Amino acid sequence: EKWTSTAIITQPDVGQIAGYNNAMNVIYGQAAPKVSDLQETLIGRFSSAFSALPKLTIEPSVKNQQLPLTVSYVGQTAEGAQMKLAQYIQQVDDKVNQELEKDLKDNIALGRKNLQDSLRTQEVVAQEQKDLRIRQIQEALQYANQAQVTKPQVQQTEDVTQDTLFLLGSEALESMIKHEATRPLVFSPNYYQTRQNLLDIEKLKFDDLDIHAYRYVMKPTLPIRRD
Amino acid sequence: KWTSTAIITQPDVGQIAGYNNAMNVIYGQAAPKVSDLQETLIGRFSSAFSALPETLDNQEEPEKLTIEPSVKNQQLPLTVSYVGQTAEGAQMKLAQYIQQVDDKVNQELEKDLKDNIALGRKNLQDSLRTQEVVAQEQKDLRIRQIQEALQYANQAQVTKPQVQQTEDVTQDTLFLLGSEALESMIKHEATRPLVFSPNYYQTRQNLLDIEKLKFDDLDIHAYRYVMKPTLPIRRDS
Amino acid sequence: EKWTSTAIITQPDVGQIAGYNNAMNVIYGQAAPKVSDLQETLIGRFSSAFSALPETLDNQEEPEKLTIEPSVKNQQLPLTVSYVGQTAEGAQMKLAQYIQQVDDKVNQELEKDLKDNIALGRKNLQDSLRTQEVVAQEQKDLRIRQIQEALQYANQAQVTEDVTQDTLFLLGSEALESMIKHEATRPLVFSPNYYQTRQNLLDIEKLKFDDLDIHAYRYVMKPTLPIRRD
Ligand SMILES: [Cl-]
Ligand SMILES: [Mg+2]
Repeated sequence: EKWTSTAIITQPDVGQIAGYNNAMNVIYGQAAPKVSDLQETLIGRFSSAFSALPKLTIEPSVKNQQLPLTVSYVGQTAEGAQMKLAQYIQQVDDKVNQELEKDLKDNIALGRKNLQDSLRTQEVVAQEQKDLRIRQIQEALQYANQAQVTKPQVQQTEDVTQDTLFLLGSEALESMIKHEATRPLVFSPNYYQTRQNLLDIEKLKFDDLDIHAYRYVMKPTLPIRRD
Repeated sequence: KWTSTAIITQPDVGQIAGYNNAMNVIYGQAAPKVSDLQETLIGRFSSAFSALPETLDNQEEPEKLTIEPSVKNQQLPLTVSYVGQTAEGAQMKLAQYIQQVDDKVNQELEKDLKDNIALGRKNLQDSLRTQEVVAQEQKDLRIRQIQEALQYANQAQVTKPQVQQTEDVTQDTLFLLGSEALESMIKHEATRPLVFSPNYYQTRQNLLDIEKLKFDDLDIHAYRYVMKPTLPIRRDS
Repeated sequence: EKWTSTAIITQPDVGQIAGYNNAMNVIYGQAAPKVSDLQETLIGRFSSAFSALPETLDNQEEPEKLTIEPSVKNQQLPLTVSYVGQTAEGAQMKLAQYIQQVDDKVNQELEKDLKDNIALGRKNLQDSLRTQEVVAQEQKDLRIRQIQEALQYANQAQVTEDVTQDTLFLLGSEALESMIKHEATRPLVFSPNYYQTRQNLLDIEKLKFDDLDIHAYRYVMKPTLPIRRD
């Protein structure tokens, strides 16, 4: 005795995908895939996983149309065939959800690393620049004292450079040395952006986003008669 | 006995203009091309329709309803067919099943639009927030630099500006503005405007425009008739 | 009795399409569809219209047999159209007439499509001008606030080309007060892109359907004259 249960599935909705898509935009920004590309990626991952299970069937519902897909199972009873089809759909859904959990955490790790490497480099540079400028201020103070330049001798600010700092006068130069510790670090234009981007990536968690690789057009049927 | 046929294809750019405008407003450059939306909409209609051939067959008295491409190896247009008992009945039931699907798809589209609006808003609010944090951190750095320069201006005992010509001031040349102007910059720290990229203003306005979107305003069509359900002049075979 | 006339049609060639592709590039710029995508769009619209005729010609008092099929086993294009006539001259004549009839309906559909695309391209360029206008206003609004802040610093000492938020006060309170009157009446400053968008909108207004010689198909094989009846 043979009973066939049928279901029609298609790509998941933007609502079902919103969390993964948001996570992808937080990690990749403009380089993140379009919502429609993610939908196609997921139903493809689901279809390929179903096809490699390896009696069930997976075929396009309309000839020459990629979507939707008709899934079928031949059981011993109408209730069993329906049950087993829904179970196999859930089983595939979970395998795809697991391979999505891995890929996202790998992308988060790649994201975190590149951003921490970028911040570290910019921090080292900003400190080395502060350190050099301090040595330059220390050197300029010796020149200002020799030359008896106590008050600033600046007419145009452009005149003041890393090599003409003594023009600021020994009084202000001493103050700059005395107050070195509280002199702020100056970072490359994107530092703060990079640091905020990293904070937002750390806020991501797969458990928050309940992602689905498919959507039901028609749930598994209860066959009225046998084949 | 009697077959009623209809031919349906993707909606026209005119029929889709509203949904495409809503999509453009939500995603900007990331929005799908007009031709991709047309395929998505006929895709959503045909997918919903494909449940009916299966459901109508799994009845006590099975009904025959078909959805196939009109020309072999061509995705569009699609031929929808219904086998009825009478000519008037076959036509009536085909049009009813097309209307039934049309209603379900309109509801799916209403939910889709609000889901996309929610996603678009999240992305734009995340963008504005980030940009605001950056602009504040940049302002905060400048105030710290002014605070440091005020200590130098006081030690050098320079109260009035010391400079005639000045393009820009640096950490080392700020004290030349004098302790009087530097104190004023600190006392008014709060009212110093934040400086944002031109993208910021685009993003903020784009968020305002998303809030203006309403489903009832957009007359959306998921298909276009090539041929409405026929009235068969004679029975089959 | 029965005579079969056959024709093979396919997508329009790159020369037949040059004008429609030139109009689409005026409307969408770089966002305009690839020439091969336009070809498929035009043949798609022709074959869709044609696909009604087999059904409608059969559902007549006196049924007529017209068929559309792909000419090549696993190819979308070209398409083979067949008509069964009563006479040899008639089958061929009626096939060519039905191809012309579809060609006329599709030309009307294309005229409506061009105006729908012109409306969409208009909307996108007018939306672009409006955001550039919002940005230019927000920039003007920020500049007035920066000068207002600098005026507070100037009032704490000063009275009398490239300036910053920190060096504006050096222009003196007198000059700064004047700017709050001047810059507030000073017209908006837009990117050269703004005037270019206005130019692209002017070029869309110059588009006319009668100017572009539009073809939705191309003959591979014109309707045949059958040698002997069915
Ligand atoms: Cl002084
Ligand atoms: Mg910013």
